[PDB]
Amino acid sequence: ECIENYAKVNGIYIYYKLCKAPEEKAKLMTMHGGPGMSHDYLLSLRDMTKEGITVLFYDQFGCGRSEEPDQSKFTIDYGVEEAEALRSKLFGNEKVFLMGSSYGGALALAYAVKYQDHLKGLIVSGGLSSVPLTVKEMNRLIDELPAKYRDAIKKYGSSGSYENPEYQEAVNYFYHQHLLRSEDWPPEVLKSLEYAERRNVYRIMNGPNQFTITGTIKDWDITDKISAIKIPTLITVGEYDEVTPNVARVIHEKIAGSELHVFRDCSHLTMWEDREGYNKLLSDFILKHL
Ligand SMILES: CC(C)C[C@H](N)C(=O)O
Repeated sequence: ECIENYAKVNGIYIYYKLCKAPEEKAKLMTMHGGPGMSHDYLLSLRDMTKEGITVLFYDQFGCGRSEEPDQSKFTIDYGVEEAEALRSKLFGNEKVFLMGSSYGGALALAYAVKYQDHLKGLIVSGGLSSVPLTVKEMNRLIDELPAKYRDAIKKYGSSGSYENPEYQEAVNYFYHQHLLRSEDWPPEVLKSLEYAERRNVYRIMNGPNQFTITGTIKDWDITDKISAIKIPTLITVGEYDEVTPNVARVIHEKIAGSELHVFRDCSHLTMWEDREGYNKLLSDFILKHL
């Protein structure tokens, strides 16, 4: 199996899981989303170790098994310096590939903008360069929901009654439509969702749920900076993704030479809805840019 341990980054203990591939061809670092979830739901990407790709997983600050820094450090900027400090501490000067999912994709983009010189490639899945845009698109999806659920979200969401049964029902319907399409949710996914509700990062940085971003990153938007990224980039997004293909398009437009793939019949957690297809696509991309 993989090796698990604690890395002293910026003064705090960060949990990481390094799954080395037999005949290593390259290293892939991963950034889970939320913000405030855990690496757990990205474990399906371990399959790539069979493709000669070593995958590094880690729980970001205040997430999962990792320690929580001062609240003042709950920022994407800190997350970027944490990722770099971890890369440097584990791989030194070796250049690696960086993959990010949702908020992790935003974190990956922020990282690339400042440290692309340390990367060989970039992969963004269900990621975003703009929170406001993501919010606007998610609101559109909410208006496409059945009246019942649409009114429940607006009514209780405006009164801050996220605990309400009717609201919970609307959230569930939305998730099975744009988060993880009607299937059989794996333990890895449930663990990440629970970790988010238990720690404090999600509530402070993100908000109550997936489609309600009232946290501290609500105005975050680096769409005007990502265009500086000049490294091979793979952008993936689900057809029914809660972070719409429109949002993905905005990233694709700014990154020259980047590739955009829209997974049909898939949503946000594409690495579980089409595990084989997802892992194949990423490994294909990685192996062509050594
Ligand atoms: C709403 C966005 C932050 C996306 C999603 N909550 C995630 O980062 O997993």
